[PDB]
Amino acid sequence: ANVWGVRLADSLSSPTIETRTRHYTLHDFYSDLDASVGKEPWRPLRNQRTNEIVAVQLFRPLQGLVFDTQLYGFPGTFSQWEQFMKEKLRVLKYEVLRIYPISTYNHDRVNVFVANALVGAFLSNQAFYDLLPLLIVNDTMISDLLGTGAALSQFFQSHGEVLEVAAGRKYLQMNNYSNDDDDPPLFAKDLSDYAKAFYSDTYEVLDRFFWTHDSSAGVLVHYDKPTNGNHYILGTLTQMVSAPPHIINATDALLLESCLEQFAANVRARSAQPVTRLDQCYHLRWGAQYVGEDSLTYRLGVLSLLATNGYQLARPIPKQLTNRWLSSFVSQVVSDGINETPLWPQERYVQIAYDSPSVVDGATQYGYVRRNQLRLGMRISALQSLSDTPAPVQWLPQYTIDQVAVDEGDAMVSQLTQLPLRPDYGSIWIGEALSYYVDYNRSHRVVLSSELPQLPDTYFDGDEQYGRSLFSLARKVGDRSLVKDTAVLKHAYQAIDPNTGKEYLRAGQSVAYFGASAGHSGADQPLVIEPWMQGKISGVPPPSSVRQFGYDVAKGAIVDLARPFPSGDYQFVYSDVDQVVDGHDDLSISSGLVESLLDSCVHATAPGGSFVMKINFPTRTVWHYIEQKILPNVTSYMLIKPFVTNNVEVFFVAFGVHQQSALTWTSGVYFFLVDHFYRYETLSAISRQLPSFGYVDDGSSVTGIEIISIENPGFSNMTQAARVGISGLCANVGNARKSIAIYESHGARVLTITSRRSPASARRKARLRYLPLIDPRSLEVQARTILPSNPVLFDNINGASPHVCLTMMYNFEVSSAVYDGDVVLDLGTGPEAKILELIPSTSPVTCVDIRPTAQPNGCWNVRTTFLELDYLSDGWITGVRGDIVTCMLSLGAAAAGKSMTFDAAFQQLVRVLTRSTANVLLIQVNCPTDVIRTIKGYLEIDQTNKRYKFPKFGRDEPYSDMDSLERICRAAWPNCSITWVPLSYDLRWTKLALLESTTLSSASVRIAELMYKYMPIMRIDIHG
Amino acid sequence: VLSSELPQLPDTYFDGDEQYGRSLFSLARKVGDRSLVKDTAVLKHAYQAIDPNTGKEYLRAGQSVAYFGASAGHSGADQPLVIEPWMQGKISGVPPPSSVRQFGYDVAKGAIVDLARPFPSGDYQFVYSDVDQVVDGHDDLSISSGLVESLLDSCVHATAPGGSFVMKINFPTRTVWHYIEQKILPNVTSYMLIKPFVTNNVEVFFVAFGVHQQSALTWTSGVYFFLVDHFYRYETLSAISRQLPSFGYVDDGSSVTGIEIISIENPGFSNMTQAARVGISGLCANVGNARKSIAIY
Amino acid sequence: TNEIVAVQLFRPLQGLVFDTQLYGFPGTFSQWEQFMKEKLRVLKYEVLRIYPISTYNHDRVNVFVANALVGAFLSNQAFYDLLPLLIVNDTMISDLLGT
Amino acid sequence: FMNIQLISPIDAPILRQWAEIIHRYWPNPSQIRYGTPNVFGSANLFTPPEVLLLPIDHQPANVTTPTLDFTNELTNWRARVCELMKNLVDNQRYQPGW
Ligand SMILES: C[S@@+](CC[C@H](N)C(=O)[O-])C[C@H]1O[C@@H](n2cnc3c(N)ncnc32)[C@H](O)[C@@H]1O
Ligand SMILES: C[S@@+](CC[C@H](N)C(=O)[O-])C[C@H]1O[C@@H](n2cnc3c(N)ncnc32)[C@H](O)[C@@H]1O
Repeated sequence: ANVWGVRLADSLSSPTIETRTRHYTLHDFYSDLDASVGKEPWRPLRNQRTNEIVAVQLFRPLQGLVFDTQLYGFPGTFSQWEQFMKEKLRVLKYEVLRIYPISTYNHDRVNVFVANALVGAFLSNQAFYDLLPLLIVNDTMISDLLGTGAALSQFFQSHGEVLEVAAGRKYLQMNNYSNDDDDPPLFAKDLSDYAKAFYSDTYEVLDRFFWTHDSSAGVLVHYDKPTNGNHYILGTLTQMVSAPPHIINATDALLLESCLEQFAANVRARSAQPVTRLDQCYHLRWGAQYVGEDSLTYRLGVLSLLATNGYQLARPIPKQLTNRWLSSFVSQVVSDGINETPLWPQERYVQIAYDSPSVVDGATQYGYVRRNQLRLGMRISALQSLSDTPAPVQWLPQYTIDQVAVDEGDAMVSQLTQLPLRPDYGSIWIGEALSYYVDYNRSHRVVLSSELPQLPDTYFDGDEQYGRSLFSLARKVGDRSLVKDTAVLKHAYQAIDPNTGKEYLRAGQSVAYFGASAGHSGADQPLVIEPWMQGKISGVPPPSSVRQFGYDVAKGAIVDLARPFPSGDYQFVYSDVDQVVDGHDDLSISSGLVESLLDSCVHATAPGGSFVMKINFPTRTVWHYIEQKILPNVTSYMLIKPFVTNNVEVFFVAFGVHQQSALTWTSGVYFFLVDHFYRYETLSAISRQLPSFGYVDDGSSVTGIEIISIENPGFSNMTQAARVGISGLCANVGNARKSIAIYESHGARVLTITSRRSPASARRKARLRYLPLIDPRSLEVQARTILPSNPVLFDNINGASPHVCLTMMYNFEVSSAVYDGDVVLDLGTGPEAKILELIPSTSPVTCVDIRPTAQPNGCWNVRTTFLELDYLSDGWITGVRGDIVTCMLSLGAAAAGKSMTFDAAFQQLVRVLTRSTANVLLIQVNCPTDVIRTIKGYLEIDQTNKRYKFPKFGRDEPYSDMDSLERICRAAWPNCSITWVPLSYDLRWTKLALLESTTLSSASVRIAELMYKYMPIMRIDIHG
Repeated sequence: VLSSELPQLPDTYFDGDEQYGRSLFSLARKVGDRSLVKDTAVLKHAYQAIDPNTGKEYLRAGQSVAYFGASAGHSGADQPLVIEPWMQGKISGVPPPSSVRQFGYDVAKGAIVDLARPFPSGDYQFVYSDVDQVVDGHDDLSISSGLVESLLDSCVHATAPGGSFVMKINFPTRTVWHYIEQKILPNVTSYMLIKPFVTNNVEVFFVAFGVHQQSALTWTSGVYFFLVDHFYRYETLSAISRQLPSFGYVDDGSSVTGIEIISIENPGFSNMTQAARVGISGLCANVGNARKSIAIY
Repeated sequence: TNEIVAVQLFRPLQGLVFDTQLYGFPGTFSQWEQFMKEKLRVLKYEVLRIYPISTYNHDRVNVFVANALVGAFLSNQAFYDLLPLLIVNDTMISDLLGT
Repeated sequence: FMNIQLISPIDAPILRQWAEIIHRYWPNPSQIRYGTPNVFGSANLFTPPEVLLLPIDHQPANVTTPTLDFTNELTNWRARVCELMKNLVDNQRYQPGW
């Protein structure tokens, strides 16, 4: 590297091959004075925002615009200006072709000075005719200027073998230019006289002139291939204004333009395109004994020396320059940190590197000196830039072998903390409700009212209300009542009653509705009435007439539904009003409203029909009353619970009212209700731990996000402090997903490391003593601009895949089965073993896989072990011992790799586990439990050839069944006791998915259940 | 055949004149996307024949492939340009895959990973390298060979065995050929080496088949004749490109090849002078009965 | 009509205590917001001249000095004496007491 | 006056353009090469020898018969000052009385 602002050299390039240039012909003079469409002496420049022409660039046929544009009088639009220039060049064209014939002067030379001053005197109307016959040059180039035809000091004056000219107006400002930073810069090249040029023969005569001439403002040379012979540049005190912070004079403007041109040429050098000049920089000659150290001209002289040497910048320069980027470059160059290169500018001669790729010292002779004593440890090849993307991209770390303290990582992340900012929340739960239903069976069992579990007594807590409000606010739906009513009708029209052989209900039942909210932003009724009348549910029969009741209707009447108001009796009624709003926050008044509302609903049912109840708060009186009253007088019933909100409500459905029947509650209903209250308790304990909806994160909670911000100067090997910071965030994050972004933050290129913390990451971070450190190379290679995004709490939007769901299932049952202080063994650990995140922090591992992993070896509190030995073999468990076997997904993987069956693989594995010392074990087998279903797009079946063929993973393996597994297991161990685990229908596993901040998309978890019943596991003790 | 018998890159490879010729060729040559052309050629040659184990073919539809070294800059569709047409089956000689992952430290959708050092990830039935050994290297044949070593080792250990992979090799050396013959050729079922050609270079595309099955299997003389003729045609076309002038030059009649024009004026239907007749006939003797065009204005 | 008849502003500017004649804002919301954009752009360039972002990446400020700075810049009332009091010292109010 | 950007264009117009005139043109330095260094030692100290800094611009004698032109620096300056004053009387919001 960083000279004052950083540059990315790493090698250095230069244009090697060179175009030798042609010279003037008068045929070419007429050709480019005729402003053709293909070529013309001007070229427009435009804005980068509007693409409107705000400046023009002109060249060789005209340079003599040194007079004032008030004297010239050009218009303001580019089209009128270019046709004006066309017709004035046409008039002067006719004049000069009058005075010179093309036939005799077909191929004779000219003074370019006389040509430019001729077109300038013609545009300024300043009596060009004395200048006219000096057009065709004599034997030499400059003696016609020394022996003057007419002395014209307004254009050029002589000084005794030294010619002074006033080169002006390389560019020309159009009036729509308004010093915008997105507008292109001008480098003070549009003023009257930005500098003066001293054309003469030899540098010795020119320096003998400079003995007497002033050299206050510095003098600039070109030294490579001058425009019209060897000369100098004498800038004046006119300054550049178009950079808003910085005000630079003329000489700094010219040197900055030339050095940026050399920076452009150093990138485009591809060893095949010869350019028009070998180098570009100017090399200040006599001002070094005038101005001194730590001046802007001196610093740009240093940069021009490095540019002539052939260095390349850090930031990729634009093709079209802007005042914004130019001022940013000037702010970077006047910053700090004086030098790291061994190079310094000189006045005696110019210097190029000993290993420079430029050949300009051998190309032209005078002025260019090769140096031998100065050497560079850098490379030779070119450099390329990477293609920027507007989206944030993922990154994955790789661990080295060194380690520092986790307290050092804490100190560095406290230094680099950018925690207090509000993230975007998202949604924890998308999709639809879940079918949780049970029917009444007559010959099933019998239970009593007092046996039923209830709501927990810690229901009205502020923390419970906090969790349920967090869940109901995080969850994303359309209309919840729409979802609930569609679910309850699709479960209501399923089975048949024992009296009639046909079905439950038919088409045209003349139904009634209770408790209409009637506010749904349009269609002022519940949103199922019109699609259910049209039959859009496609699993129901359409009714005949619909009446909506309740004290919030729009079309019906408003009636207190608790007190019995008699109305017309209908074959089917549907209650939807709660007992909370009509209640006054008491379980007693809630139960009493259930009593009265159910009594009115029974007495208004048109007997032989059915009704549906919803119950928010069931109590002993509620269950005992409905068992003593309704269950005798009903034919059949139904109780279901679709689930979009964390609540204790269920949907009770009756069938065949007012017929007596010996009928009580059953143990299947009991198991359903036990599991319902249990999954309520588990999901409430999940929602109690999660932070709120609209909070700000500060690294205080165990779950949440974390970001830090560092800046990277060039491709420099960055410091150990930032390395400890990034590796400490890696140890904080625990091998989860992370995204980065690279962008110029407000004048400096910044780096962001965006990911999320978890309690499993916390136990991982507490597991290891020292944190390992990472490879900086994977971050230091990137040179593209990764545009950032807002911080979101949830990366995933569409929902977790069912394979992520089964991985979460498996991780949960392994973490539940493992205990604290235990040696384990993981068969098929995968790329990164999640068993490090599952087990407690004090229990060691003996884990091994065929896949070579990159886990941090060493610097642990309790020891780890990582190796590869082709685990389906013997001899090694006699070496290393364990207590409990965890073989997840490696059975089918090894069987598909070795093309062998599950029977042979399992008997070999149970043989080498008879070699083992473990008493308990649990492995991932692939056994069908239910009748196979050939799940669409995830799991199809195969009867004969006995395969599965996952199409999502593109994977395939056989399956073995539980009786053959029992045969092999009892042939191995005559003492073992096997327990097949049931499927996690109580949703205990859901905390490990929620605390990792990932939504679920409940169709995926339905497919996950239907899949987990096709590859379960078991628990086998060696005793029993 | 044996490893030591193979001819190699010429030792005059890093010349400025060789870089001049290869840059002249790669700048004069006209394409759409070169990586598109190379990947279409390597897939059309990859899905041809059958392996000796299974009677059916090499690979099938829905292989859940992975990709390495995505440049992701192609003026739109920020990924290599074969992913969408190959997923749609627009090549019409391939089977369409099921899932595509792109890796490499210049991706847009995947993750950026040092591919030389082994980072373990999900194992896929087919992976495709396209990462060079130049950008990650530091202009040395030793570090080029070592990157070939490490990248091929990671590609072998992340192959989901029973599958296949494709390697590209810019700088093969004695260590490279000897290592792959002692290591991979035993543990592979079959292989393939092709070279589509749009640029004057020494790189080849090595394709494997049936990884992690032992086999007595070495190099053969047909591969030897292919490699001899490959290096020989590289040498001939480099000697061709070394003589041609540059891209953006001006001609002055100095080179042996190039253009020539002259300009004369013709007053009426006059029998013009002997001087212009000698000039036109001298340009005829200079041009040697090739095509020529005139203009009158 | 859903036409913009009033605006609400907050934390980066509060020092509009002077008279709107002295300020001179236009009547349409679009011209007013581009006018505010370009004046904040000019003062943005000025304050980024006088303070670098690299050294002052994460240092504090007086919100009072910030609001009075943008107010004195909009009212053209010689803000430059108020300018170097931007980055605050150890406490919040002692810089205001010792003026 | 140092940074012209601080002056608002549409809400300080005459000050803005007068500052633009001042930064755009005002007299420039120059030099004349007087004296001899041979017999007379160089009496200057800070400049190089026998040079004479002049606060306005010169161009030497085109001809020895002088006649009028307006294409010079001070008539240029007077013309721009009169252009400002014409613009100032042109803008009606300043004086409504004349
Ligand atoms: C939330 S709703 C059901 C709304 C609509 N069915 C739905 O599911 O979207 C229950 C309604 O019952 C009403 N309600 C409560 N107690 C009642 C009572 N004793 N008699 C009549 N209506 C009552 C409430 O006003 C409330 O609008
Ligand atoms: C030029 S490319 C191949 C381009 C690719 N075929 C495409 O279609 O865009 C090689 C890529 O691999 C990357 N690369 C080089 N060495 C690497 C390594 N050791 N690990 C990962 N990526 C690497 C380079 O950054 C480069 O983007």
